[PDB]
Amino acid sequence: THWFVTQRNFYEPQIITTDNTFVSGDCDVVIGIVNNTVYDPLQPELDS
Amino acid sequence: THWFVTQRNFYEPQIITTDNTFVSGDCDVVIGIVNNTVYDPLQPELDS
Ligand SMILES: *[C@@H]1O[C@H](CO)[C@@H](O[C@@H]2O[C@H](CO)[C@@H](O)[C@H](O)[C@H]2NC(C)=O)[C@H](O)[C@H]1NC(C)=O
Ligand SMILES: *[C@@H]1O[C@H](CO)[C@@H](O[C@@H]2O[C@H](CO)[C@@H](O)[C@H](O)[C@H]2NC(C)=O)[C@H](O)[C@H]1NC(C)=O
Ligand SMILES: *[C@@H]1O[C@H](CO)[C@@H](O)[C@H](O)[C@H]1NC(C)=O
Repeated sequence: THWFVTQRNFYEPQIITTDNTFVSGDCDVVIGIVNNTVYDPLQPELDS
Repeated sequence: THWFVTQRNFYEPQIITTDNTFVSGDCDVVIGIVNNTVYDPLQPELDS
């Protein structure tokens, strides 16, 4: 149901965050791309 | 005109940002240092 990022030698899922991913390009030129949400922890801090 | 940071084996320029850099010392003990401006995306996030 959810998506996580983990290492390739031990199972240790983490929730997707901007600190864990690297952004580049557009959503057209990648085969097999899947859609989900990339979170941002700074928004609650800014709103508070 | 502009200064970028890129990898060594494939030309892919990224905009100079405080996330890509690392701070140490002052501007007197490095030969060939160059004046420029290091941007910061935190200010628009915390202001706008
Ligand atoms: C993104 O998720 C959606 C929903 O599953 C997929 O469907 C398309 O999404 C884009 C933008 O998210 C829309 O512009 C299209 O109209 C959607 N097509 C539909 C609903 O048939 C999409 O495949 C996912 N991936 C991308 C890259 O959009
Ligand atoms: C470019 O960098 C040099 C050295 O970092 C600057 O030279 C110094 O500038 C300060 C004030 O900006 C002065 O107080 C010093 O006397 C200057 N020293 C020398 C040896 O010139 C220079 O001003 C910088 N230029 C710009 C446009 O920022
Ligand atoms: C390269 O050599 C020139 C000599 O004309 C000098 O002015 C310049 O500072 C040198 N650049 C570096 C990075 O040392």
